[PDB]
Amino acid sequence: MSLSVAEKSYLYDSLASTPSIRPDGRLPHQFRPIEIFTDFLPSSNGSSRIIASDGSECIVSIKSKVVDHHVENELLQVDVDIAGQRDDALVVETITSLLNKVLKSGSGVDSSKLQLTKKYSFKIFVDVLVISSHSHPVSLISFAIYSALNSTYLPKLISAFDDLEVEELPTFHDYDMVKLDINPPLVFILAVVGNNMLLDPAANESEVANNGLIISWSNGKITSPIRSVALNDSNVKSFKPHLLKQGLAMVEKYAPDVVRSLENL
Amino acid sequence: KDIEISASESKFILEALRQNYRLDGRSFDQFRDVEITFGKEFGDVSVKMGNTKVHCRISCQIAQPYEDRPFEGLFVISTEISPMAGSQFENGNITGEDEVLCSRIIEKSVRRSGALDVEGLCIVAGSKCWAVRADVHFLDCDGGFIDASCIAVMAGLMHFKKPDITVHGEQIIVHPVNEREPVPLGILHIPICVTFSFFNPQDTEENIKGETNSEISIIDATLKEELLRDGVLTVTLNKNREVVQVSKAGGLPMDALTLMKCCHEAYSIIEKITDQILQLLKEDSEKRNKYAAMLTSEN
Amino acid sequence: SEVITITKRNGAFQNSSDSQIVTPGELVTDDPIWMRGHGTYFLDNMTYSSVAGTVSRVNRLLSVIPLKGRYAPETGDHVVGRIAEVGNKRWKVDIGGKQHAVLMLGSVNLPGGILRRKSESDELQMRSFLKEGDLLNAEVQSLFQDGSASLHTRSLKYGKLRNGMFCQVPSSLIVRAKNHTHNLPGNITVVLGVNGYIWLRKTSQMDLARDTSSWQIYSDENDPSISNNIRQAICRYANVIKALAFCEIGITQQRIVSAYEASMVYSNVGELIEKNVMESIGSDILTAEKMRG
Amino acid sequence: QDRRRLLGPAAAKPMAFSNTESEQELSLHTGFIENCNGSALVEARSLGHQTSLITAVYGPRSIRGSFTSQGTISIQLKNGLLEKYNTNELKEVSSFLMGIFNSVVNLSRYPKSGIDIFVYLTYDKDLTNSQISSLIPHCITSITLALADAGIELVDMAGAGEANGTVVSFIKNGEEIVGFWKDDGDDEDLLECLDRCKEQYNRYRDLMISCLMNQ
Amino acid sequence: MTISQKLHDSILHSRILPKKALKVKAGVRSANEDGTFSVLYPDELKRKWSYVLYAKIVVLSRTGPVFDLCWNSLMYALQSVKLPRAFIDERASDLRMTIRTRGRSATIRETYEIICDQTKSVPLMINAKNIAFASN
Amino acid sequence: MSRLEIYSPEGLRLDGRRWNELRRFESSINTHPHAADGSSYMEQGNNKIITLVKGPKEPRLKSQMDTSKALLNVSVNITKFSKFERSKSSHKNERRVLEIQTSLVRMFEKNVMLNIYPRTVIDIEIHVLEQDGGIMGSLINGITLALIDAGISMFDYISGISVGLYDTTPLLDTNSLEENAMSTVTLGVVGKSEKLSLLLVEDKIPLDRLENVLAIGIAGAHRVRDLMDEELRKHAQKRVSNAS
Amino acid sequence: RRKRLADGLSVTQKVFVRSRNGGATKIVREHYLRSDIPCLSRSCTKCPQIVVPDAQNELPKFILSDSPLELSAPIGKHYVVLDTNVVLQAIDLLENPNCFFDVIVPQIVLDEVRNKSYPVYTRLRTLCRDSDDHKRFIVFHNEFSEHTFVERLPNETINDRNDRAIRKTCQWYSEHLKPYDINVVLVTNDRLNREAATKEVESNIITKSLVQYIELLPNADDIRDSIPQTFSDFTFPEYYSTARVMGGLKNGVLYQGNIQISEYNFLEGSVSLPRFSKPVLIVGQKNLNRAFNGDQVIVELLPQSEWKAPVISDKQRRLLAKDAMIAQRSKKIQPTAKVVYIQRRSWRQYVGQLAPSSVDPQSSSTQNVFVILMDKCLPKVRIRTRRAAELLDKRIVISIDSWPTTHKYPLGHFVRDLGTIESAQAETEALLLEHDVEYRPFSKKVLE
Repeated sequence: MSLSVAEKSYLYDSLASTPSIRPDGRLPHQFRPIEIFTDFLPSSNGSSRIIASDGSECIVSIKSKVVDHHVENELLQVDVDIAGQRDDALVVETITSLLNKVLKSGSGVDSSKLQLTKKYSFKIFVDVLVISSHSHPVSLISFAIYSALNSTYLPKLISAFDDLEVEELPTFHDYDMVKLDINPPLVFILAVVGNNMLLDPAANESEVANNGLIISWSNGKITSPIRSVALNDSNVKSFKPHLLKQGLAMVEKYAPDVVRSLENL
Repeated sequence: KDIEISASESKFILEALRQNYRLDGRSFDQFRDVEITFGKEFGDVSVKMGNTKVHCRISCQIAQPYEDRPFEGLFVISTEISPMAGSQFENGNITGEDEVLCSRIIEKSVRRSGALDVEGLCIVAGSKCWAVRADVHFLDCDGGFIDASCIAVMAGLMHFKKPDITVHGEQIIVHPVNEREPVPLGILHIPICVTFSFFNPQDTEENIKGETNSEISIIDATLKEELLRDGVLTVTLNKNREVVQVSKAGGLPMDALTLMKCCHEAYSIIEKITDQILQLLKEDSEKRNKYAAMLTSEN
Repeated sequence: SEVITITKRNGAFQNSSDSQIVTPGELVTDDPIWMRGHGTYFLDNMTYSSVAGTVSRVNRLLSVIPLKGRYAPETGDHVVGRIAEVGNKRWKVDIGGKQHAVLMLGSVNLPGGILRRKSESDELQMRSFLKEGDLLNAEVQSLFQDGSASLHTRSLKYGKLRNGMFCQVPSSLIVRAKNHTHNLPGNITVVLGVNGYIWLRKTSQMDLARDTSSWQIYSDENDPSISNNIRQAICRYANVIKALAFCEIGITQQRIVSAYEASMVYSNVGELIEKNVMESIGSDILTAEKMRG
Repeated sequence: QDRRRLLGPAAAKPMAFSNTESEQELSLHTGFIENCNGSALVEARSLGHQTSLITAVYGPRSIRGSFTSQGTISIQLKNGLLEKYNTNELKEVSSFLMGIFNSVVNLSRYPKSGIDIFVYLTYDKDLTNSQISSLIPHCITSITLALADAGIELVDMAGAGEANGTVVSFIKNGEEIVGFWKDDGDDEDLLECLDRCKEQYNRYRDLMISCLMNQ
Repeated sequence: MTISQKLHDSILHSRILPKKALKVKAGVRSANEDGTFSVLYPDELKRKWSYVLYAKIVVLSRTGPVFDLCWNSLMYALQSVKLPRAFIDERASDLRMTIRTRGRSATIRETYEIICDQTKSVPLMINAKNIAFASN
Repeated sequence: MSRLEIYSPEGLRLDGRRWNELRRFESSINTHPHAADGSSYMEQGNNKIITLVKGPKEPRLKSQMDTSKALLNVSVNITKFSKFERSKSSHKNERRVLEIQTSLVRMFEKNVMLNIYPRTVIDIEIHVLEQDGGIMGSLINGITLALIDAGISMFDYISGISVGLYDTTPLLDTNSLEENAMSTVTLGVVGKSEKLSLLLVEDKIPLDRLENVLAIGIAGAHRVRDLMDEELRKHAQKRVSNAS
Repeated sequence: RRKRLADGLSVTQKVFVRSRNGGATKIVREHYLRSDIPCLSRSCTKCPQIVVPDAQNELPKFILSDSPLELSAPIGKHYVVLDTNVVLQAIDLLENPNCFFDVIVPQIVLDEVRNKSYPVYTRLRTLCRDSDDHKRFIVFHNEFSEHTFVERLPNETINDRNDRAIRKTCQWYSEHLKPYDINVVLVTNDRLNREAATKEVESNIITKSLVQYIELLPNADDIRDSIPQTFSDFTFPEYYSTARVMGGLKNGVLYQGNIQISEYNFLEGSVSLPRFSKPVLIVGQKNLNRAFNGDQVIVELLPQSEWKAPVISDKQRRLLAKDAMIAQRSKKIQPTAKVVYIQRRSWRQYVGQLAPSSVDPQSSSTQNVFVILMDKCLPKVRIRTRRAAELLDKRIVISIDSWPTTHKYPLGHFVRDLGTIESAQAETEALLLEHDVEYRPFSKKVLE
């Protein structure tokens, strides 16, 4: 976006109020209303479809594949597409490289649940198509993936699983699928204005910020990867660390309520 | 890099079609005359239709096949335009559209059609095969390139021969060229493409809701002819009367009944020219062998 | 007492006054007596629509008004421009329509007024008075051969914005009236553009002057004295705009007042974002439309 | 393959092999590249791990795009000889780089002017018998010295310190933090993660200012 | 794009390198008693193998023509190249595999993956009396 | 040799279809109001496409600008999850795709009243989600929505359909299984007419069927723009009845 | 679930996972039901009301007569609907000219054959089109039929819905054939499928087995020897499982080709492998493992303890397989192999002669006989049969049924009744077919 300077003061004024004021005037910890759809690409292991309030729009697909889990290290791959942009661009690649770290195979990912045999397992593909964004889109994108993993079924093993001696070629039933049991993580976008910390920065809120954060939630707690993150670059200011220490529980005592709202079936 | 023509000149040709004239001196449905001449090398030929000049080259070498079809050899056609043939063109734009419009045709005209047996490139399965190469050069444009490159490649395949081979596991014995003869190649069918060139003398609506078909179609647009045409269509056929490809990718709207009526006239054209290649391949090789008769008696 | 609306629906891509409604490619008639205007093309009799829209028959004039499209600029209209670019002595500025408007160099109110006359050094200061993205009040003068039109500020009343906040809507729901600046209890003022652009700010004295210094017409300053009771009252008028926009409501100045007093159920201003509650207040006014007038 | 380079015949392959609190240390040098206007040289060696890298400045270069009020930074991370970090792994750091210097550089001093930053991850030993995360803070130091060499308006000698997979960047002698980076580690080790980073920052900035003021 | 070509050209025109210097004499890693490995190396002489070498030139602070310094810097790198000891397996597990045609079949040859030693190495053989230097 | 059953002597296809039958055909209008004024969704069988249109509006550069008419950009997005087997590499400059990017332009050079939209840009965004064969004519039917989805000036409906040939017998509305099984032709058909926008043949075709083959698809194509029309109209009624 | 089209027409998704090359490849298809499904018979007057032409503009022929073989009430007039298994067991019984003139083929039954055997699937494809005035075979596409289509029930295998749909298939039939009192007879061999209709679970349906159908023919004596079917000194081994041999193929463990079992030595044979030069012998009766000469089999090498001089891991066998090629270059001690799986039987119809020892003169009842084959290399077949005193001085056609574990000689059944031994006409006949000579007259689809 390109906004006007006279706003930019007032916007930086009103949000840095000590009784802090959002432009939509939510409570400082609120998020915005969304819509969450899945299970609609029946060629896929799982699908996902999520709708923002500003009309930002993405769909993440789940295709699987059986693999030898010894010859390959990364058992889980993320691949992202933003509409309107080159492969070479920055915001593409960082968000792309991020969620790989977020879903490292034993960090918050329980790859034993992915394990097929003593020799084989499941290569998965987090495949992402963003129609539109007006935001630093990332914390939206985790949300559909969380539902996408909660909407993913996998075909059932028939034969045994010890292929060291006998080296059997594994066999699946043709109708019987089982849901992937998984504890997927979540990601939250933060922003620091003055002495205030809003949750779910909208694009106007995202513009005026001094600086912002990304905090990895998993397993009912805070975890890594955690990055301080610029939104604009015309208003980048530093920050007291207790404010950084403030936001963590500020996330955390409101995090599972968002989770339980989505842990709701 | 832009060709500039007056709208006065635009109406002029459009009038000439409205009185059934065209500037070259051909009929509407008449094709240029083709000069085919070979260089000394095998797979060497110069092909010329009046103003348009082309040149291509066939070669082959040793490589392994893909994992994809581990049975079969390797083959691809390069058609890189040089701005030598006209100042319109970028230095080797493989990403221009008209280039792709030259590309995918010859891609489908040869590779997906399969005039050439790629399985007859298998020297040894999965180990060593042939990598056969087709570099197309343009020399000077009056259009008909995609018909010219249709011909000149298929001309080149019927003149290339590959040398002699002997296998012992890894001991793969490529023989000297002059002791053991080079061996020509296996052509399943001979495709010939035809450019069709389209001219609305009217507006859009008299093509759209004017029920009266009134649209002139000609063969082998010359350069000035080509710059005003309204639709683009190429069909390709054989001697065995099967249709290789058709491509009308948009442009002017166009009656179906015309197109069959168009494509029948293609058939009688391409057949005569095809056999003209066939004699000249023989006759040059006859001239090769008569000069081979003029060599061994000489030596 | 929440954070986010998370309601779930899984297993689907999607949840799934009479006049002529015509399609492109469709014949209207072939009476030759009719005249052929917008949305219409033809071949000598055959009256052919080109959009999804309505047949308009005006007394011998037949034309097709569409339903979907960008904002149509017309002269004399009161809209809001966001500054796109700066040209030679020209500016480019978004309407929201098809193209930018243009804005001559001397088309603007000078500080000090006309006593400040022309100068060629003014083009050395185009960026002084104006720069990108900024918002203002503009007056639609006249057009070009295509349908692209231009602007100016022939009043003190037109000029660069401050003292508030922008919002935007579809251009359709904004109703036409003989007036466009409106002043609302809460000491604040809506500046409804026609094109779909909406600026709020605090009521000025010049606003107060409408119903009973000059060197500040390119400032980025506000009134420094801005209460939160101003600021939070802005947001309550802010969401109810989008409430009517989500509810597809023609804007009446009174309906906003009716929207505002109906919003006095909820003091939690952050609760003014709910899909249902906006629709509920949207349902309130339409029922309240079935009493008065 | 790639028609623009010499990559050998395709069927070859590279050669293969199989199996048959500590101190960090610097050597910081400027003024050795005549293409640039800011250069900086960094040696690093720590306990199994020896690292050398080059930060290169081009500025202020003209911008053919449009008007801006102020300056604009551009940062490149490129593999050197041996260690090959992943492509998408690179630019994430480049994203993390730019955020800190946008609390450093007086861009308002430099309208319509560009900043080019070339970082050459030239050579690294890791002889130890989040591998990029161990090299973050040294970049910022390597950039700051080169940016002092071009003499650009910088608010602070800002630096980052490292504590075991964690990177925290400071200013004001550590009294504020300007850049935060965290990988896996412990939980609520943050308070110790304040400390060991801070003192390395307290070490490093003194090493930096020695490199220039004594020259 | 000129440079890497131009070097390679006169390196050929230097005639420095007979391909005898690329001839690799691999060993076989004898799976010996109680689970130990010694690589039987033949010495002083069925497939063959060949080293193929690579270079990379990085150029910093270009102040003029570069080609002579491109030349001469390579030359000292050339003399420092050790040839690492390469060996194959005693009997590699990666053996011949068959592929079925539409009625026929063929055999993929056995895949003996050459392995270079972690430790041993030999130097490089040079036509040392042709090692040039550059000057503009 | 195929171990399966192409077309029954009892007249049936894989799902049991006749040779003159269609898949389930579903469109939608204004699928994304917050995104662009052209937003339309296609389901034709399992061919699922999101279709997006931007314009008529200002260019990014004054170089890419004309003082006579509009421009038309085609951006095709084939996902790596579009098929059963997941494709490895990306497609964004694949020469197969660029052909279609050329193709839809020249197909739609001549419906748009180009002169009455000068100095402006039309961008057409494609999102191929689920792929079911018949892929070419699937696109065009999604296009014809999306231009009307903003109500851009035009002449006519334009219909698209791939129709295949098993040995003697035409097959309206083939799938990708049948596509790899036989010879197919796609037709870009304009309105109610007998004039063509797109005509593309890859496979090898005996000449003599072709007139008959071309005579097949029109009745299909006319039933296409048929089913597009009312489906828009019942949407079109839903506006003003609840707008007013 | 399912959805509806405006033509009253149904649409739903049948979806599975392709297990090819061990992959897990999910495959989804849409599915249509129609409501114009013909019952294809003479007597019905409403399925000929819905028949519509093809692309070649033809309305086809409704050939199953009003007049079947009528039987003892409560059979009366009846049609026959089959099992795949009774076809898989008795494919040649179907080819009797003397009987079975009117059979509906269900679509799922058609598919399991196409799942099971390709050239057997040819024969049903052959017979249905080459149905005549006498014998009439149709294929009812019941899962294209709306009124017979079923779904996967919860907690179900694919086998359950197979039997249920066939049961559902028969259920519509008599309902449509109530107006003409031509019944429909469901033939099976499955005892659990012969259990659920004992209570007559939903349909008052004709569930008879083969013999339970065969015992109701007027002429069943001629055909009951075409019904398909201790005896132990040791136990023969078995053939490896599916995942074992597909797990064996890629690793270079297993090998296939063709085998030649000698006549001068019945218990010894070699194969010609693609990896191997010399003919690799397989020695031992257990190692031949009850396959016949000429078949496509899958073999494993034997250890050097069983190699011949004229472990658990496959890590050992491959290194031993390299030692085979060393021993192949020896020609002094050369390796032996054994079969572990059979790639394909080269079975067909077979003609031989019986043993006079196997037959009792005084007996008239059923008895074991062995057939001496015309093939010298292939062993005798125990035939449990009645009319052996007839057929002893007569030529016969059999077909091999199976090989279970115990039987040293396989179970097969007599098929075609040929004629007298060294009569010129019968010895003309088997001289054709055992030399693979076609002789049958040109059928009804030929003369068109």
